[PDB]
Amino acid sequence: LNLPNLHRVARKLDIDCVQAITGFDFHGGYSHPVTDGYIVCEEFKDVLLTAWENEQ
Amino acid sequence: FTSDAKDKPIGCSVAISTYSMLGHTTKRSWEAERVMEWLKTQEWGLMILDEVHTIPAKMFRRVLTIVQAHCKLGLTATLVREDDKIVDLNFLIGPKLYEANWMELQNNGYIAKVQCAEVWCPMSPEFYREYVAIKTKKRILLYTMNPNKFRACQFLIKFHERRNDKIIVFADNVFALKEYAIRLNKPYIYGPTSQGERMQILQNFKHNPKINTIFISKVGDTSFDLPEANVLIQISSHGGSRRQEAQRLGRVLRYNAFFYSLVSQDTQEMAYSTKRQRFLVDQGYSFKVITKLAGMEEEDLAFSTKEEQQQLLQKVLAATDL
Amino acid sequence: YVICEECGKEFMDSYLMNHFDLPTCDNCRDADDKHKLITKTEAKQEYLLKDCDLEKREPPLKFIVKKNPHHSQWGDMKLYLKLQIVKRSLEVWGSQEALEEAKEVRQENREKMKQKKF
Amino acid sequence: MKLNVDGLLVYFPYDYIYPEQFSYMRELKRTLDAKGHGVLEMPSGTGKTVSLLALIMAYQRAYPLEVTKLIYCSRTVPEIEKVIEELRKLLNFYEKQEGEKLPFLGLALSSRKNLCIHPEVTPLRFGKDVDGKCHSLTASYVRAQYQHDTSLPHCRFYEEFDAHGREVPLPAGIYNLDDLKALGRRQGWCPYFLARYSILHANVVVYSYHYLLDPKIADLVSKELARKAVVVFDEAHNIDNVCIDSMSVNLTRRTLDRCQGNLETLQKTVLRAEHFLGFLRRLLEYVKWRLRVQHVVQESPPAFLSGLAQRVCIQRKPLRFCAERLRSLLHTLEITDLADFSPLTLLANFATLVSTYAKGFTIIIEPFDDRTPTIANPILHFSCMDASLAIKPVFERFQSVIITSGTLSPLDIYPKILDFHPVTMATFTMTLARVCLCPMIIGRGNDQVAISSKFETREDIAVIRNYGNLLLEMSAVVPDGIVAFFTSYQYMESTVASWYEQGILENIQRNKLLFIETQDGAETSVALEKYQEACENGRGAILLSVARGKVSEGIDFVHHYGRAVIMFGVPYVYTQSRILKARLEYLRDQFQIRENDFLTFDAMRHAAQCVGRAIRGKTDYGLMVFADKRFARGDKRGKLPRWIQEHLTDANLNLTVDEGVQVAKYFLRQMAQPFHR
DNA sequence: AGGTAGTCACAGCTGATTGCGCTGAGGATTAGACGTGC
DNA sequence: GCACGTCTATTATCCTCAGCGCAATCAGCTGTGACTACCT
Ligand code: SF4
Ligand SMILES: [Zn+2]
Repeated sequence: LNLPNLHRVARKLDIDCVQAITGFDFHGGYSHPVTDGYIVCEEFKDVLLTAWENEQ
Repeated sequence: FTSDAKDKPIGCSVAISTYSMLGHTTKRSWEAERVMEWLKTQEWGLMILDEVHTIPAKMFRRVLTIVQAHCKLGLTATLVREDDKIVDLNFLIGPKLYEANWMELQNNGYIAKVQCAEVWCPMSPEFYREYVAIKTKKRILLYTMNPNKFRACQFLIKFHERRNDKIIVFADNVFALKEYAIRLNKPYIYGPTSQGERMQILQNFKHNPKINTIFISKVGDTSFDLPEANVLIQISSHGGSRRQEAQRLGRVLRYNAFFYSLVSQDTQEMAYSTKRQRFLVDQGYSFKVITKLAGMEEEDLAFSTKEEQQQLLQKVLAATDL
Repeated sequence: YVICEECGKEFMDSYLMNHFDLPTCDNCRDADDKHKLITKTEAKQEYLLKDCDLEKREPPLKFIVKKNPHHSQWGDMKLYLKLQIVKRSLEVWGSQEALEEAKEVRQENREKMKQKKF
Repeated sequence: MKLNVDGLLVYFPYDYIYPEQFSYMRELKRTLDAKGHGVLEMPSGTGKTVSLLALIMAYQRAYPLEVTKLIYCSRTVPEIEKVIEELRKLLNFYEKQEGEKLPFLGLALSSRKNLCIHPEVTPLRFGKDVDGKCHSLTASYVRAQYQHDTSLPHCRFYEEFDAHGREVPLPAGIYNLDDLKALGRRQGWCPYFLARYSILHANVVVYSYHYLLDPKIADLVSKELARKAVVVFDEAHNIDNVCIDSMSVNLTRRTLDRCQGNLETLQKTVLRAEHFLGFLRRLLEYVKWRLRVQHVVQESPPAFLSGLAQRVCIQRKPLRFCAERLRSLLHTLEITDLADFSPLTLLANFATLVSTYAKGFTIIIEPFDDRTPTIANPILHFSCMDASLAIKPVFERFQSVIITSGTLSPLDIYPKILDFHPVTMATFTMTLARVCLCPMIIGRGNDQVAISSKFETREDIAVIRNYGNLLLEMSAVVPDGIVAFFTSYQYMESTVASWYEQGILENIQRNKLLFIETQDGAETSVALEKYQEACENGRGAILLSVARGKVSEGIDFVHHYGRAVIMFGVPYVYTQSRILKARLEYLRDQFQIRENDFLTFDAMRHAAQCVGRAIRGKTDYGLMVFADKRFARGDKRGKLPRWIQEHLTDANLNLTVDEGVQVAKYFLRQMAQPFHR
């Protein structure tokens, strides 16, 4: 799910939330992982979406 | 029992508290209410009152009737009071038992022989016109902020600091005291400053050679823990309170010391000073009159020229409290 | 043995009895709604109770100390039984009566003070 | 003299009695008449013991049936010897003022190393082997084989005591440890054995905490001595810590290596009952499994035995038979010495503890080491969590247990830290002709910046500069020694390194000598000796140490030694190692103790303990300063002992460095004048 | 001409409020190798 | 073949958020002295 501040909602709901890594950027002379959304369980996906909408 | 630490006053041998709390006319604190209920249920032996002179008040008298005690012992240093309510104190507590003879007390050397002084300063022309022009109680600041009295006070402060003497400067009308103290950049007690700031200022006042002079605004008119001082300079005190002047004189004794009173000529301050020294002359003190200060022009003092003296008029008339 | 006030079944030890001396078994423990626990500050704000009313008025009100999930090192939240807090508030202020007007006049005085400061 | 208490007269060696001593005697008599426990607080290390002993003797004389045995457990051996000599002085005074002897016996108990006469075991420095050698030289088998008079070297003190020392008693004459040794060597008897035979017919006896808090020896030393007895723990402000450490064990690679080395020898001796021979062999691998497991922490006090009953599938019952096996199987094997054998015994003790005591404990494993965290070091420590476990056997077997020390300011936390029912809540503040101490709290420095030892500001340059300036201008006003305490060794070394980096430490050096306390015992001892010899003359010196160090309580700064005691910040224990947090959680969910409240209590207890050692004796005087604004808050001032609270005026609670120096100068100037008695 | 009710300038006190201090957990951004001139 | 200028790089460290108890702050009352006006 590509939702900003989704981890904070998961933290308030005590739901596991892991950042998804799609690539690495070499800006600034160093390699930094690129995060694109968050990977959350499908079982909690429906509950998480409503909670994130309410939080927004 | 003063609602500050609450050191379990219930079940005590000797209890120490203050007025204005035993005679509350409003709702009292729950802990305070229980403590008062406990305290009003047993007899007391030798109820000791401090600063008994201000006992005959509207609420302080009933404090005697709100508690039960066998002997009521009152202690004070300045029994003089206006409104002739001292006669009431004869039956409120008891008769005047002992009256110390201050002259023989200081003759034994255990009380500092304070050389009382009453030195006045002429009114500057830039101030006297406004003093005689205004009558609606706005003249209090005028003779208070006399440039000549300011110069005399600064000269005395510098002279006594050059000889390393502790100085306490009493001054009512805290509005004047503001510009009186910030001009010399010296510590002053506005009075509603804090509890800590006053305590630390008075604590570092004594054991510090760098700073040895402070300004007090009617706060030192009671029994405090002020350290030993040798010079007292009072300016613009209350109207005719002999008690206040006697207390201020009491803050110096403990010619070891000497205190000065500055007044403005051709003003009500002359009559006030004359009528408020009649207690100390009965005590045996004599107020020498000083009209000239040696070396007034020897060094530079504030308000040397007329420009700042006339500039002071705008800021002293800027009150306009209407 | 202790008789539960809800079911009447005798029991020896229960969570409410150990922590709040409440004669209620764990079976009837409605900790979600009836036996809800609230923070000390929230109870003081809602019911206008003081520390003396919570620690000095008989009977003394016990509380449960629990860790703060938001921050570890801060003072842990003190949780009081809502039923006991309500009972103490009723005993102090009488009832759900004029205390309600009292909070209204308190906020009115707050508005008066702020406008006076302005 | 003869003090007339409300229902008795008590003889006192000193004619003059301070009001604090009289009030303390009043309260102690009230407690004794109340037949219950209690806690006390006195500010003087000296003068408390004499009053306690005098009141105890008076109560025994008045009520012989109510009190029969007295225990005066202390912290170390110097306290034992000083209380013994004080009791000797009291008895001599009573004899000279009365004229007749009394059948009262007083003895001091210590380790077998302290009480031994064999010159073949004194020179060695092995405290774990002296007892084993003593058991090997004389035991039940030695007594059995002495009938045939075998020609072999063995201890013979017991072989004479059992035939000559078991008949003659010692009804009168209080004997010190040296007196016991002299009597044993002149009579050819073992001092320990005669002490064991003489405790039954005795009036008073003194020893250390380890003989009562440790259950493995308290039962042997105190089983049916007296059902109705009085015990007192003087200087027991850290009773909780020693109680916790009593049931605390540690395991490392050395222990398991020693066990696997010695089990082969044990099996070789055996092949020269079977319920334990095969039982002991496979116990090592279960605990060595955690050695090969790279995990941060495992906590399962109830489930540890469940996991043990899975890898090897062993019943929990035979574990309870391990301890009783030690006195049964081992003596049959005829162990030559306890060397290379203690880890095997402690493993059995740990197994018995985890089998029996698992309700209020926790198992912790840590793969961390100092400066070498992860090479090979899984340390398993069965740390205790409740101080009530070590205190139940003394509360249930005694009547008037009294806890007194120089720092017991919060009287509401001790009764709930350990299961206790106080009836006293009594505190006493010493008074003299003049204020002997001038405590003050220094807040912001001359730069109007707080000097708090905050964790986020440990590396801050401004606070270190302010600390250095305070120590410099303070070192020039208080002479001949200043004792400074820091939060930790790491912070202390980081501060002194920063001071050395700047041109500031040289200014302190040219005023006073700087001595740094380290972990080395010999280095610390020589540093203390040179500090003392430098303070003897006019050179003056500074002793920098840590609040939680062995030097904080190991020495007392008597007058002319350390006139000033400086506290650089509130000493907070490190929250790491996952041991403090477990105790905090246990107190939170069991005794309803706030974590911050307990941390503040421990910090202030340590600070007061390390700051109150500068006043020993009425004539002694000293200065006490706290270099942290956090001390200014009431929540920490209230944790200070009452005898220091009244002298901490509100005037000096947040004053800067210059005014603090001025106050110190005035106090020292006014305290040098002669005073009368 | 004297007594009394207000009024005003400072000061004190006590009775509530009422922002501020206790620590750990979050989301932001110089050196190695190759082309080239001497 | 050697040294100098220039282009480019495959996961780490540092400024800001979150409930209760202690101290700061204001409202209300009073004292203390003088000032002032109206009535007996
Ligand atoms: S029996 Fe006594 S004298 Fe002999 S070795 Fe043991 S402690 Fe020493
Ligand atoms: Zn039920």
